[PDB]
Amino acid sequence: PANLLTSLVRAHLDSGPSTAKLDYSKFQELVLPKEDAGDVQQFYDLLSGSLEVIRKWAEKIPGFAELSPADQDLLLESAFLELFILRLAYRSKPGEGKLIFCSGLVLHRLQCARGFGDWIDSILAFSRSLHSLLVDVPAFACLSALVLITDRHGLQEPRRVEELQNRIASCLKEHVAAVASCLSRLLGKLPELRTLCTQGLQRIFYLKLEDLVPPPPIIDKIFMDTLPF
Repeated sequence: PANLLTSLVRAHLDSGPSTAKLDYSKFQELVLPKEDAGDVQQFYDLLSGSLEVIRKWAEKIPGFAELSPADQDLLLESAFLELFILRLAYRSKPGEGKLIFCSGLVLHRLQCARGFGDWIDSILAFSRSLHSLLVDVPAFACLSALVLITDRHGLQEPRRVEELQNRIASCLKEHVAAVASCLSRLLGKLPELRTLCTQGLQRIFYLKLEDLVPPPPIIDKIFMDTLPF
């Protein structure tokens, strides 16, 4: 409620690194000298490292594991990119151009530019926007989940998904009160995140075109399954 809020916060905090487990051993703000294979492999590796994490996170959202297994998979697949972006934007420090990934790895914007292309700048723009509204951890823990638990084409039980969504929206609304002016400002971030998911699909397309390094099968599936055509 309640305990829902608590369960949500706990799932969120368990899915990321501790401030103590941040890894700076590879961080370099200075880069010497377009995409090569090393950049493309790291792009896919960073994407890949979120998917087991985001899957273990979702399993801990109360109600999620009692959606049908096919609806679990569809929701995870459809939201992966958005969740990767949102959690990265929240985690990172755009004032310093610092990306912090869910493994604890810290990289500088220009260590990532080659692999990600312009998308990483747009992610950084979203991150500074997200930071300006100072979303506290409980609110974020709800928002995150609402990105996952939302209508998608092909759901077997769209109403049960809608029920769990309303439960989470309800939980969020209250928390914001306990602390929809600044709520609808919050929810205003979700459409922008969609637009960022698109830029991500555009980047994967370009790299599949380029074909230096192939995408790993499960990223490829997400790409193929999320093309609505």
